[PDB]
Amino acid sequence: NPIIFIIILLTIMLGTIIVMISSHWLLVWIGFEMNMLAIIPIMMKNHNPRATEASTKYFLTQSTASMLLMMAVIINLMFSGQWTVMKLFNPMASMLMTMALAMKLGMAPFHFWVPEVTQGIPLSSGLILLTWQKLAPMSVLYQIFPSINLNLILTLSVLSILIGGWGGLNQTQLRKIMAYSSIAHMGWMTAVLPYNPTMTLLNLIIYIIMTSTMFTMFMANSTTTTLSLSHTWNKTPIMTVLILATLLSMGGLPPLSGFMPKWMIIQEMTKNNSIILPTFMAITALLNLYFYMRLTYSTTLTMFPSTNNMKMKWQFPLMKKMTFLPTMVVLSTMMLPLTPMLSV
Amino acid sequence: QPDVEWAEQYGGAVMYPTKETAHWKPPPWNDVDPPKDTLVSNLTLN
Amino acid sequence: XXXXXXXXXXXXXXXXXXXXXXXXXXXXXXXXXXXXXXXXXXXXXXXXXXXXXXXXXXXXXXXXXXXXXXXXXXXXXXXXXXXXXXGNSYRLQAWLYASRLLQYADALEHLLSTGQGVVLERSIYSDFVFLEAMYRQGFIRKQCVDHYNQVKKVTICEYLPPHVVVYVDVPVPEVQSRIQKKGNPHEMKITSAYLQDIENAYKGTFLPEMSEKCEVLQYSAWEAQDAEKVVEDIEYLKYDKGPWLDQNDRNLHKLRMLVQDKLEVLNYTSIPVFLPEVTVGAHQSDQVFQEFTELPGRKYRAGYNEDVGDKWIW
Amino acid sequence: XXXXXXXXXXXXXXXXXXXXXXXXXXPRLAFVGFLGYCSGLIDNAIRRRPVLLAGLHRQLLYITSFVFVGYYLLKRQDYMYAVRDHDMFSYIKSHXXXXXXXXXXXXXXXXXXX
Amino acid sequence: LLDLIWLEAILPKTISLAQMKASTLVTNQKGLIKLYFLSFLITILISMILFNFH
Amino acid sequence: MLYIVFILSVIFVMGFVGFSSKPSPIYGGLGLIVSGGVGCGIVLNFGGSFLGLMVFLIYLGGMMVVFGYTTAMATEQYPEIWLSNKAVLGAFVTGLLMEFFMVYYVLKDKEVEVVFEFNGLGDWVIYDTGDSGFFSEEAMGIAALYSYGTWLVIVTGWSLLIGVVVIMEIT
Amino acid sequence: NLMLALLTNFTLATLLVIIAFWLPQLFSMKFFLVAITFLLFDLEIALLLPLPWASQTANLNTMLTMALFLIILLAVSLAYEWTQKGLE
Amino acid sequence: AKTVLRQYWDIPEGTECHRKTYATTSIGGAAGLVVSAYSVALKTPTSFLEGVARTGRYTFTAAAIGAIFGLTSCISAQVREKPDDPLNYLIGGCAGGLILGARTRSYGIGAAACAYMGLTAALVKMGQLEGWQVFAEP
Amino acid sequence: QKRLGVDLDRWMTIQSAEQPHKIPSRCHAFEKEWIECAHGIGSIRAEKECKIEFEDFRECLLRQKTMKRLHAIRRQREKLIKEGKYTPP
Amino acid sequence: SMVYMNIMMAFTVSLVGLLMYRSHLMSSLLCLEGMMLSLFVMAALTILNSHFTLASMMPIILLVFAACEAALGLSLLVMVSNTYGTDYVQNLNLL
Repeated sequence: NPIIFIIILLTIMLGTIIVMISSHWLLVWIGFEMNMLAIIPIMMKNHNPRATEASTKYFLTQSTASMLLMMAVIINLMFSGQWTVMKLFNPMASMLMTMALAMKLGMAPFHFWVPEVTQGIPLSSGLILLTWQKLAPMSVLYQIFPSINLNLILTLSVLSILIGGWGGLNQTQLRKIMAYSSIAHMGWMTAVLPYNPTMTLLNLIIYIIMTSTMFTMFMANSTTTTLSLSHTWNKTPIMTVLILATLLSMGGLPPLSGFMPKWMIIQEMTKNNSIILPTFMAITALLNLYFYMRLTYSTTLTMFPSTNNMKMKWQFPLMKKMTFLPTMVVLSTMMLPLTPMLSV
Repeated sequence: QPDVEWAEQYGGAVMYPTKETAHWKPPPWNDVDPPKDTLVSNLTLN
Repeated sequence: XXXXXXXXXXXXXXXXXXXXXXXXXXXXXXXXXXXXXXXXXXXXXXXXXXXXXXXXXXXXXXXXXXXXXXXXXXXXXXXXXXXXXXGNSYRLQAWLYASRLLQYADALEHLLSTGQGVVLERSIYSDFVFLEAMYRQGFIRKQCVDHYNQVKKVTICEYLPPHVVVYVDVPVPEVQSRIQKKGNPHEMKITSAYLQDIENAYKGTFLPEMSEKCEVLQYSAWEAQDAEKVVEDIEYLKYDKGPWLDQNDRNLHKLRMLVQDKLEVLNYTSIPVFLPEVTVGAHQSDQVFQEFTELPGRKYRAGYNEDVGDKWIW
Repeated sequence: XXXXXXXXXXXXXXXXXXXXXXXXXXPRLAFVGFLGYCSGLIDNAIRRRPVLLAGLHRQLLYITSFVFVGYYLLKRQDYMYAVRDHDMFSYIKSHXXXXXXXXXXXXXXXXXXX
Repeated sequence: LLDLIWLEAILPKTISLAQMKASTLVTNQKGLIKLYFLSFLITILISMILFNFH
Repeated sequence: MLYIVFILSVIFVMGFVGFSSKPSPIYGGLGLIVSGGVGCGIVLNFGGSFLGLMVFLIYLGGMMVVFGYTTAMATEQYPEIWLSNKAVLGAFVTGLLMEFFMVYYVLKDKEVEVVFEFNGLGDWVIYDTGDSGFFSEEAMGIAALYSYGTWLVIVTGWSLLIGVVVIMEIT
Repeated sequence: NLMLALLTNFTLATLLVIIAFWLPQLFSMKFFLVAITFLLFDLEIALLLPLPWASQTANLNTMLTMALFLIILLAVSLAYEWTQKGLE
Repeated sequence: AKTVLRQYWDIPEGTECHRKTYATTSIGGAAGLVVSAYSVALKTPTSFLEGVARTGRYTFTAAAIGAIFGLTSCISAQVREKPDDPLNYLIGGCAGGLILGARTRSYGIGAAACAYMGLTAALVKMGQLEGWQVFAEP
Repeated sequence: QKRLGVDLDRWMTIQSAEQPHKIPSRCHAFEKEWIECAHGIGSIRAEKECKIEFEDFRECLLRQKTMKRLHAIRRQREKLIKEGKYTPP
Repeated sequence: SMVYMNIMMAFTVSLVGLLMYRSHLMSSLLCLEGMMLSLFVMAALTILNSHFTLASMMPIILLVFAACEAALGLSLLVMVSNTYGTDYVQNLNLL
């Protein structure tokens, strides 16, 4: 992977632009497929028996998913006629459309591939791309948020934090914990879509920055809880303070930036006379915190992972924005109260 | 202080001891190598 | 970001008389060490043999760390009078394997960037011979061997070429008499069973090395100490069927990135698995980290350091 | 308002309406500027360098980048809150029937005991 | 009885039952793409029959 | 005699049953030739000279021919009878009975449907198209043009550059 | 009729098989890369198929820059086939 | 179906409960079939002989919870006055969680979480007033 | 669209547009009604004023209202077996 | 209306075919072709009966992209048979 690897990475960047700037329903289908043909090579890279299994599981669960989207595109020719990504019109078309989006974002009945795909990547650079790919179908949902029946969108949000809040408890694999942290945060994504379109995109701004900081802290190789355990005493001790700060912000805690999306999600929902649904969102949010709480015990507690082998030489990773973005990820509570309006 | 016995509880296996699925072994440190053999390798003709 | 579009590229200005040579597995007595120094007539660079203080030989700044600062309970003289239960035994050998792997990465980095022939004294494909000889006698437990094999499968496979030129020396069974005649008094009075097993394990190490189609030349004690004979034999013999002949664009670029950084190469070397002869105690690790930070060598680390260099603030 | 009706879609800042006047040396800008300095303190924690405060002088790049982006980000904040209020006041003026006024009363309220 | 056991038994009550609910998601379904896709068959039927929407 | 397209639509579903059922990639592969070739007639009857023959050129004479290689490259297992296998015959019989039960309801015009839309008869109303255009006729008569849709040409060319580069890098 | 013309050829073809059947009584994955490139090129041919039938009403200056563009990238895909294809 | 759920709210306005008990079985039965459908993904041994066995234990018990809940609510309504109360459904909620201890010989679990199940069942009829809304638009 | 196109235009997506030839769409008479109704923001968001014009547009593509009408005539013609039935064509 | 009633039923059979798996992996990619074949008939008839002229090019573009997923995803199938013996959905390592 020499110069052309950047070009392969550029087509994912350009692929989302096609989805972003679009008016035609077949144009976004092209935009989704621009990502399909360009993530798989980075999913493989070194060629491993675990990588072959992950890439096939990533393909089959996602290519069939986009094929359900094309049905809803063709129902938009049978009914309502026009090829515009403004409204879905038909309730018959929306049922197949929302489920196709749930296969990438809703996750509540389509989570199954995520913990196996995220674990299957041999490299840390591939972990960023799956948290960046979720930006693409969110642009579609922001365009067609009316007309779609709320009874079978909010079920994809309520159930997702339940399975996300239980699915990380029996996991020691560091990639797997972050895989279920996606599904847990995706419930908050598919909740603001029926109740006020703004702050839904800001939820991405908080999430993507917070997740990109997380994996770049794991540039010093760690794949399990026990491998991230040997970091405070043997490796760099000051580095684990930033891992602590990012993990505390991942769960809902006020002096950190991660509580600031959770503000407006409940605020806009309570304005629409709904109290019984946002209550369930807050109790299930506690279950999300528990995974980060156990993972902060690799940074706070002793835990005895000393080992005979010791590193003396200074570490030099990639670190693209692993210094500027964690400062925004640790503290942005006072910095961003009126910034909800600035995004959209 | 936490010792080596405490680290073995949070060691790479299942986080939570397995109820039914315990046959699944831990993955390798830097991407697992699968089957070296189980291949044809070079054809023979009469 | 890695630059490959620039003038600096793999395979260019290399390969033509730049292949690595290794003189490894030649009993307890250093007989291969003397012949390797004279073998650097055709080769550009020659590397020293790795010991306990081999990783800290260069590392940060000139001088090596003193006793406890480098590794807790690690001495070559201590292994001569080896004691069972609470001591060195295995953790010295695990440090010895990690040190040889680290210097191999830098020698390969010296080979890939600017094509120069580097000769290494005792490679990473020779440490298993040194371990198995001690395993035959009651010194190392069975569980520690499984810890060694787990590191063996991960670290070796990441590096593409083993060695192009291999020199294996098989001496007389009366090699202990030559070791007694040597200047070192601490190295003397070593077990004869361990030295005999080291020659036996080396016989089952040269054959798998030849099975991977690597060029190997055998030399006796009478054939030893020759500069003209060794140089002419390596030059005449052509490299064929070996795994060194790989892809110039894809394979050579990937191996160069792993060898460039010292921390990246030793990242898989540290195992998450706990062992009694591996020092797991965090209480001793906290005191050792405090002393290393207080040391005038690295302290703040990476280029800029107070009361050692200090050129500019920006 | 979320959807554009009068405002132009996809803008660098605003450009359609420029008259608002951005804040000069604001307390809000100082906090973003503090985070720019704070990012230039924890960068030496990642790459081990002597002194977080008195180390490398590439910190000026980190402070300026947070100020420059932050000034544009706060300019949109003042713009979007103005449009939100502008459409709100226009809704009352045009309809009139939706809004009701009530002033001066003498209503009885239940008193609490103990 | 009270100040250490019964008055405490409000949050350990929502830990002992919470960990039982936690084990029914993590250790449940021992791998297999087969099993996860069998569950997706039901999810479409819930949205069509069990929940009245189109 | 009365219907033209309606008979071909039944054979279209008939070939598709060997996909929900699992008759191995050999016999399952044969289904796409049967369903594809008859499937062209469904497209051709309402019009489309170019687009009707594109199925023969790409879907039939390109797509499945590459799939002919992969069956020999991976999982050949010497082709077997798709009747002796358990649950395969059960999936095949239940697959046809979901559609053939609806065929019986076509008689007496109206048929019961899961969807809200009614079927009725529609024989002369099946085409639902007048003469209208004469010279350079049909919407599919000039189906593809490089003009107007200039952006679509660039991205299709870009995506086909990706395929050649990527698949070469995997192997 | 097209249906009557096609079916007559196949029914006579089936009859020739029965004559011989009834009357008398007493590995390598390098091939795959060639097959894939066939499919990927033919799709570029599929986009370049309309040219003689399309260019009749549309403007020539708008088409000229776009028509050649597909063939240029079709040569760039073959230019990637020169940087070590294999022994095939 | 939501039309089945809407029928549940109309009956308790009067006094009749003979048709209310028949309607409660369809609510608990259909909800039990959802959990029964996901249990197929656990890989059932053999075919049909053990496949029905797993579906049988889940659906029959879940329908029993709803059926007793419908019965106990009407007994509590006929005895004494008061049409609808959260205290009235709390007694009925306890009886629904009581039969979970009959599933396995352990006496607890269902009886241990009887107050937990009874409170959650009461919360459903807490939202009969305008104060509680599960899903809202404005 | 989440991000709109500025200056350069690449659309030709919606019904009733500048066609490839001079030939017009089959439903072009009903296509113009839906565009002229929903050109304002407070028409499709409300979706009450354009209810009449959309149903006539729905009648063009699906032809469901005409299909049910022709169904009644064809059934009654079949119902008149061994009875008085009209024949002229 | 009448013709659309059968091909929508043909679409649901091809949809279930994607969601069904028994040992073989090749069926899914065969069903992906069938799904795009059923969508091709549905798209063509709507433009052919209700004339558009400009929009008749859209299924021709759809025909091209149908093969793109059925080749680049099909290429991954061969890579499974290089690592493993034969292609099986039953043969997976990821958890």
